[PDB]
Amino acid sequence: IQIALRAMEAPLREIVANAGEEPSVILNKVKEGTGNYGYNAANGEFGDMVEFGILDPTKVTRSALQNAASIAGLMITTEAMVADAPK
Amino acid sequence: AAKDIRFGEDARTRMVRGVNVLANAVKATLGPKGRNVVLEKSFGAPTITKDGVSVAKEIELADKFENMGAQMVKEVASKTNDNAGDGTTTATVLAQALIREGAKAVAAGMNPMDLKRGIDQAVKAAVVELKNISKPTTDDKAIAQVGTISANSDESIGNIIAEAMKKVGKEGVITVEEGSGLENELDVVEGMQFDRGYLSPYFINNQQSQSADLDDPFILLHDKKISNVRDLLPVLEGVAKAGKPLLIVAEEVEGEALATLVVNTIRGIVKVVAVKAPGFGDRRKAMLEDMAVLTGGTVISEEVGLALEKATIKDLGRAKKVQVSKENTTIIDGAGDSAAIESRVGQIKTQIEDTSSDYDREKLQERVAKLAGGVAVIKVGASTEIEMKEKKARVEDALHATRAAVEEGVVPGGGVALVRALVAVGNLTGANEDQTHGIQIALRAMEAPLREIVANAGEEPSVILNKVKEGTGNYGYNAANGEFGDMVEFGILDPTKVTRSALQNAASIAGLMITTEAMVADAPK
Amino acid sequence: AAKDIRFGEDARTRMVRGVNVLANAVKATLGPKGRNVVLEKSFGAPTITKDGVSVAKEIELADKFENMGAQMVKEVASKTNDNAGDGTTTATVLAQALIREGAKAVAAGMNPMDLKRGIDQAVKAAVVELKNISKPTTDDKAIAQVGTISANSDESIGNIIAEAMKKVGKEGVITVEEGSGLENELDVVEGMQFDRGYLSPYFINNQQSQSADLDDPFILLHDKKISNVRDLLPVLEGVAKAGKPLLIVAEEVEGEALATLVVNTIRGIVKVVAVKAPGFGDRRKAMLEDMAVLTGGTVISEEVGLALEKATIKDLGRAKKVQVSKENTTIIDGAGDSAAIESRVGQIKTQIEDTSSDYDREKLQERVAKLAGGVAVIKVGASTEIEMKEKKARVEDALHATRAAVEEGVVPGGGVALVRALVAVGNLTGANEDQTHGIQIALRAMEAPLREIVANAGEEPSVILNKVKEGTGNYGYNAANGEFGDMVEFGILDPTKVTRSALQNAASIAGLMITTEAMVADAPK
Amino acid sequence: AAKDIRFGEDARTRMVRGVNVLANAVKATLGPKGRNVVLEKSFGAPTITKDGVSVAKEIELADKFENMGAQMVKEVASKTNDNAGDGTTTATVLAQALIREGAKAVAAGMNPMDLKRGIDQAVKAAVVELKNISKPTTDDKAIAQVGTISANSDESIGNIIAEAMKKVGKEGVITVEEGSGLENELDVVEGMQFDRGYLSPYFINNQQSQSADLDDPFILLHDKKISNVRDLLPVLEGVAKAGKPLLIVAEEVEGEALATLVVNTIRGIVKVVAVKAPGFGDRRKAMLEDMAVLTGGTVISEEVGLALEKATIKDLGRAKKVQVSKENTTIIDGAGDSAAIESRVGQIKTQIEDTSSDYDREKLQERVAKLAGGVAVIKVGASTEIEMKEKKARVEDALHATRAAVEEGVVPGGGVALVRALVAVGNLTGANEDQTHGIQIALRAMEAPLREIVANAGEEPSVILNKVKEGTGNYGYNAANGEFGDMVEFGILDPTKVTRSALQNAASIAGLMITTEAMVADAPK
Repeated sequence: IQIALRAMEAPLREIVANAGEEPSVILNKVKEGTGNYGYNAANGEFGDMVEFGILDPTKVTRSALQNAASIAGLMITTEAMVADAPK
Repeated sequence: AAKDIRFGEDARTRMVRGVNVLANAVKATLGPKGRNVVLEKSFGAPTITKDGVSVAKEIELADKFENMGAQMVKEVASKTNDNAGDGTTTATVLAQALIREGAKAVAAGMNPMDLKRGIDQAVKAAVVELKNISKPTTDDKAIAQVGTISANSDESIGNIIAEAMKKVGKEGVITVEEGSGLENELDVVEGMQFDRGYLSPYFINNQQSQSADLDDPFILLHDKKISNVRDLLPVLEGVAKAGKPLLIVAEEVEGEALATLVVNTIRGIVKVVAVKAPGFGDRRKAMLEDMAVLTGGTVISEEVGLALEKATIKDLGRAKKVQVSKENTTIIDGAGDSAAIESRVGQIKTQIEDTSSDYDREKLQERVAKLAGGVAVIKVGASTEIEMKEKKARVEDALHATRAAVEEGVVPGGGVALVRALVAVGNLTGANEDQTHGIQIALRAMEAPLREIVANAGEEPSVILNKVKEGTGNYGYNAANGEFGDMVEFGILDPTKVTRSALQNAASIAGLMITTEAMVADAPK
Repeated sequence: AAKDIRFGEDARTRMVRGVNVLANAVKATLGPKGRNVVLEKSFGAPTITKDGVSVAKEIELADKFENMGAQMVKEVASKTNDNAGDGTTTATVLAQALIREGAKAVAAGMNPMDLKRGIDQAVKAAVVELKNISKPTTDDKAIAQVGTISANSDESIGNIIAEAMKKVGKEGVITVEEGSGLENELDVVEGMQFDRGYLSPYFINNQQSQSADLDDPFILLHDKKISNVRDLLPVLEGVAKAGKPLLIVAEEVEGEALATLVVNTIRGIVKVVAVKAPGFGDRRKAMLEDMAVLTGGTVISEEVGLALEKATIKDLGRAKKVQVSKENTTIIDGAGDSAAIESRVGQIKTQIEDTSSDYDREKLQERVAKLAGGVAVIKVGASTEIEMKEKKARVEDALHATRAAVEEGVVPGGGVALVRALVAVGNLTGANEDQTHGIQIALRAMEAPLREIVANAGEEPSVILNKVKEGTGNYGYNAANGEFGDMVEFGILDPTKVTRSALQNAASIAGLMITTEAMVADAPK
Repeated sequence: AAKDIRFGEDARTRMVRGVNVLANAVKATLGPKGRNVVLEKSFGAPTITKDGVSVAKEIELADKFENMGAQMVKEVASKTNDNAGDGTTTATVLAQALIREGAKAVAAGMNPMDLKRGIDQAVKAAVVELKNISKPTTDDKAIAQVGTISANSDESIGNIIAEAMKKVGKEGVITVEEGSGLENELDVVEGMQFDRGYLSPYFINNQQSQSADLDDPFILLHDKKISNVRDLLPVLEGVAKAGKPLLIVAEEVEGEALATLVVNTIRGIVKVVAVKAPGFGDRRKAMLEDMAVLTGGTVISEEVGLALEKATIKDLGRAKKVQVSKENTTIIDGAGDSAAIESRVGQIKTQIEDTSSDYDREKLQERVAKLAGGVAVIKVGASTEIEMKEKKARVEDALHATRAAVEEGVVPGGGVALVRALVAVGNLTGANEDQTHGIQIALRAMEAPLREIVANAGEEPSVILNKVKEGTGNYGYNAANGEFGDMVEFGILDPTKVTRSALQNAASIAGLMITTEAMVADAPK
C-alpha cells in the first residue's frame, strides 16, 4: 500500500527534477497544500493549477495509474523467463 | 535492430568529441590564410581544398555517438547555406565554442535549462546590436560595390548583378548559365521560379553547383500524388522518342514513382527530375494552372477529365531551360503565348479587386508577379571552358551574397561585426547566476570566428582580438595584409543576414546538446 | 629518494578523491543519529566507534597523492579541536563541501585565485553574522546551565565547573583528577600551567585523553638544548632508582636524545616526558626559575656553574601530579615552600614598579598570575570505577565547551547556527562572476553540517534544512527525537568559538587546495 | 601503514559473510543431537568437539573484513560465558538471524535507526515477558535438583552443590578442588573471593578449569601499580628460597614489570600470577587491608612508608591455596587469626551504626560478608585419576548453572523459553512501517535457536516450531528422544540469566552492524 503511494509522488518529482529544482522540498510544499494547489514548473511559482490552465483529463491520469499497477503486479509475481539462445 | 543507449555525461562527452573532430578539420580552412585539408578520393590522387563546406560534407565518424554530434552541427550549420549563402564554417566554429564550453558548465553543476536561457537572452540582444550597426545597400551604387567585393574585386561581374536587379526589381528572379564565349550577357525572359526543389539527390546532374539542369525539356503538371509507373508510360516513352529531358511537378511522388525515375535517369535513357507542387488546396490547383498558361501545357487530373494514361506529349508545356536546387525550381523562357499570359494576369487583377479579404489578396498579388516579372539570366564571360565553369560559381556566390545584402544590409567582415556586438553589451545579466554564465559563454564565443582566422595566419589571437575590441566603428584586422583599419574601405564585409543567422543557428543547436540527457544509437553490434 | 611529481587536474583529482575517502569515514559519525565505524586492531576484537576524531586518526592511504589530500585536511580539521575542544567532524565535512564544489568549478575553467577570494569573502560575513546571533555567558547562573548541558544534563557537574571559575576566575587554571569515589571534590592548590606540550607522542600514557599523566614526578629544568645522550644518562639512573618518573622541560630536546628517551619510555622504565620551556631569550631563563621555586628544583644553566653530570636527583623539582597535552603542560601542588613562592611573587611585585614599559609589565603580571593563581582541581567521584572513567571524559569535555562558551558565548547547535548565518547574508556578491561563484559555494557548504546530521537520522535533508531556513532566531530541528523547536530550550547549542574555528579552518585549507598546481611524492619504487 | 577502507553495503555484505561463517560452524554443535566439528592440532592428531565455545575460539578468517564481522559477534557472544557461564552457541545464532535479516532489510532501503529501535523495542518487551514466565530457585530442594541436571543426572553432585550453598549462604563463595580417592568432601574454611582475574593469560597453568592454581603460596598486597622488576628483586629472589609460589595483587602491573613475570613462569625461575586490586580510590584500600588481616599479611603502600625494597617474606600474607579465572580471584584458608579477623569486623560492625551516609553502608555491608565469609571447598572423589580430572570439570559446570539459576531462576530449555516470550509479545508495533519490520525480524530471530536444534536432529523445524507455540505451559520438543511434553518433567531447562543475557547481548551487536556505514582495515600489500 505504502510502496504504491510513494510511486504516485514520482510523476511530480521527475518534472520538478527535470526543471533543475529540489524534488523533495517542492513536493512537501504541494503535499502540505489543499484545494487545486500545485507547482507551475515552466513559470516556477505556486497557485491554483486550474487558473494557470494546467490540467490532465481525469481519464488519462486514472488510466496511466491502473496500466502501471497491472504490469507492476505481473513483474513482481514473475519467477521464470524463457528466451532464445545466443549462438 | 538491438539499440545501444547512453546517458547524462558519457553521452554529452561523446557528442562534444564528434563536434570537436568536425570543427577542427573545418575551422583550419577559415579566413584568407586558410590551411589546406587533403581529402582522399576513390581512385587516383587526393583532393586539396581550403573550402569548409567541402571538408564538412566529407566528415563521418565510426563511434556512433561522436558521429551523431558531428552530423547535428553539420545539419543546422549548413542551414545558413540553405538560408543565406556562406558562414557554414562561422556557424560551425561558433557552435563548437558554445558547446565545448557549454558541456563543461553542466559537468560543474550549472543548470542546463538556465544555461540555455542565458545564451538565448544574449543572442537575442546581439542579433539586435548587429542590425543597429548594419549599413544598408539599397541605392544601385552600393549594390554593384557589394557585387564587386563578393566576386573577388571585379566591377564587371558586380555590375551585371546591379542592372539585373534594376530590370526585375531586387526581389525578382535572377539566374546564371554557361555563356556564348568571352563577355557576359543579360537577357530578361518570361519565366517562373518556386518554393520546391528536387525530391531527392541522384537527380543532381550539376553537382558542380548541387542543382538539376535540363535543355529544351517537357513539363508535366498534375493535381494528384503518384505511384504506378504505368500511368506515365504514354509520355515517358513519347519523350524517349526525341530523347529530350522532362520535369514532373505533382502533389507528391514517393514509392514506385520516384524509385524507377532515379534509376533510369542515372542510366541516362531519358533524364527527369520530380518536385512537390507549390502550395496546397485551391491556391495549389491555381499555381499548376499559372505555370500551364506560362508553359502552354495543360493541368492534368479528373478536373477537366484528363488522366495521365491518355495524356500525350502534345498536352505537355515546354520551356527553353528549367533548373532546380534543394529548395528551388526556376523555369526560364515559357512556350505559352505573350497574350494567354497577360490574359491570365488580366483575370487575377479583376479577382484582386473583388477579394474583400487581406491574406487572400496577399496570395494573388504574389502570383501575378511570378507570371509578369519573369526572369533575368546572367550568361557568363569565359575564355577557355574551365576559367568559365569557375567564374559561374564566383557569380552564383556574389549573387547569393548581394541578394542578402539587399534585405538586411552589410556589416564589417574578418568576424569583427560579431566582436563589435559582443563588446556592445557586457553589462547584461540573467534572472540568476547560471543564466548570466550562459550570457558569458555566449559573449566569449562571438570571439571564436576572428580568433581562429588570426591563428591560421599565425598571429597571436589574444592581442589582435584585444586591439579590435579597444577600437570602434569598422576598425578591424585584415588577415591577408597584417594591417588594421576601417574594414569597409579594405573591402572586407559580410551581409548582416549571414552573420546574424550563422550565430542564431549555433545558439539554437548549442541550446539542444547542452539540454540533452539521453542518446539512442543503433548498437555498434 | 626519486620523486613522482604530478600536475594540474591529474594532481588535484587525487587529493580530493582522498578528502572524500576521509570525509565519508568521519561524516558517518556526525549527529545524535551518527552511524558506527569499525576500526581493525592488530590482535583481538575490532573497535566500534561513533566518534569522528578516532576514525580520522586511523586513515592513512595506499596512493601517495590521494593520501596527502587526506593528511592535509586531517591536520587543519584537528586544529579547531586542539584550539576549542570539538568540531573536527564539523570541519572535515565543511572542508569537503568547499573542496569538491571548488575543484569542480576550477576544472570548468574558472580562475582559482578569484574562487578563493569569494570563499574568503563569504566566510568573513557568515563569521561576523555568527558573532551577532550569539547570546553570551558570563553570569554564574549561565556558566552552570552550559556545563550541565555539555555533560548529558548532569545538573551537578555543571554546578562544580561554575564553582571552579568563581574560585580561580574565568581565565584561571582548571584540571580534573580521578576521585575519592561517588560524590565529587573541588580544592585550589599551589601549582602552575605553561603553554607547551609533549615534544612527541609515544610519551602519551593516556590514549583516552591524548595527555601524559605522571604521579610524584621528578621535574628537571634545563636552560639550553639537550641533543646528546651520554652527557645526561647519570640523572636517569638516579630516577629509574627511587621509583619516581621524570618531566624534562628544556629549551629543546632533539636528535639522539629524543630518539633514546622515546624508545625506553614505550619499553624500559623511567617513563619520561619532555616539553620545550615557554617564552624565549631572557623572559625564558626567568620563567624556568619561576617554576624552580614552585617545584623546589634547581635550574641547571651553564651560566651559574653546574652542567649535567654534576646533577644529583636532588637538583630536580617535584609535585603530587603533572599532566602534559599536545598543547598544554600543568604542574600541580609544587613541592615548594609557600615562603619561597610568595617571596618570588614579592620580587615580581616590585618588578612591576620598575618598568615604564606597558607590555614588559604584562609579561611580569602573567607570571604573578601563575604563582599566585594555583590550579582548580575537579576530583571526579563516580563509584563502580569503570563508571569513573566514563565520567572523567564527560567533565574534561564539558569544561572545554564551558571555557570556550564564556569566551565567545553560545549559538544553537545541530549545525543550525551555520544555516541561520547562511540565510542572513544572501544576495552577497563579489568583484566578478568567478568570485560571486566562490561566495555561492561557501554559502552552499554551510548547509553541509545540518544536511549530514539529518542524512544519518535518515530523513530527507533538503526538506528539513529548507524548513529551518523559513524559521528564525532559535528555530531548528532536534535530530535526536525528530521535533522542530527552539534549539536552546531543547538544551542544544555549540560554543561560538568552535563553530567559528571550524568554518574558518575548513575554508582555510579549501583555499590552498583550490590553488594547488603540483605535488611531489616519493616513488612507489 | 596504508589502510584499506570500505563503505555502505559493500562493507556490510563482507561483515555478514564473516558471521555467516562463524555461526554456521558453531550452531552445528547446538542441541543434544549436535554435530561434530574437527579442529586441526598444531602438532599431533586433531581435536573432535560439539562445544561451540571451543569452535568459536579457533575461528579466524583470511579476509580482513569478513574477520572483523566474526571477531565482533564472537565478542558479545563470549560476554555471556563471562556473565552467565554458557550460551555462546545461542547468542551467536540469535545474532546471526538478527544480522542476515537487518542486512537484507537495509539493502531494501528501510531506515536502519528505525530497525535498530524496533529490535531493541521487541528485545526489551520479551525480557520482561521472560521474567513473567521465570520460576526462582532459592531453597535446597530446588538447588539440589538443578545441579543434578547440570552434571548429567548425578544426584550426588547435585546434593553437595545444595549442601555447600547451605553452609555459606545461597549467595556465598564456593570452590572445587582435586579429590583424595572416591566419594566427595565439603569442608568450610577461612577464605575471600573478589572480581579480578589474571592481568594476562600465560600465568594460566591448568587449562581444565582455565586458571592458575598455587599451593601454600605467599600473598603480596601492594598499592601503587608496579612498573619495573627492580622493586620486586628482594621479594622474588627472597621467595625462590622457601621454594613457594608468589601471588602479586596491586592496583595494576604495567609492562616491563608484567613482561618478566610471564617469561620467568614458563622458563621455571619462580612461579607467579598477578591480579588487579578490586574497587578504586578509598574502599579499595579498605578492601586491600580487609584481606591483609585475613591472610595475616601486611599492605606495602608508601602511604605508611614501606617500599617493595623494604619487603621481607614476613610481611607477605599466606593461605593453603589461591586460584584465579578469566576474571575471579579466590584465596582459601587464610593464615590470619581468630583474633585479628572477627576483631577487624567488630571494628567494621560499629561503623555501620556510625555511618553518616546510606551508600557508605553498602560497601561496609558487603565487606563484613567477604571477610566473615569463609568458602565451601568441594573435593572430587572418582576412582581412577582420569575420572577425578573429568568429573571435577562437570562439578564446575553445575556450580555455574545452579549459581546463575539462583540469580534469576529457571525457564524451559530447548529454545522454547524464547518461543514463549516470542508468542506472548506478538502484536506489538511502533512509530512507523520500519520500526515494526524491526519488531518482526527480532521476534522471528527468537524461533532460531530451537529451529537450529530440530534441524541438527534432522526433523522439519517449521512443523515442530508451529507445534510448540500451538501448545502452552512448559510443553516443547525434546530432540534428545523426539517426543513433546513438559520440558522440565523431561529434565531440560536453562538458568533465566543465560537466556536473557544471550538475547540482550546478540541484539546489542545486531544493532551496531545494522548501523555501520564504513570500516577501516589494514592493506594486505
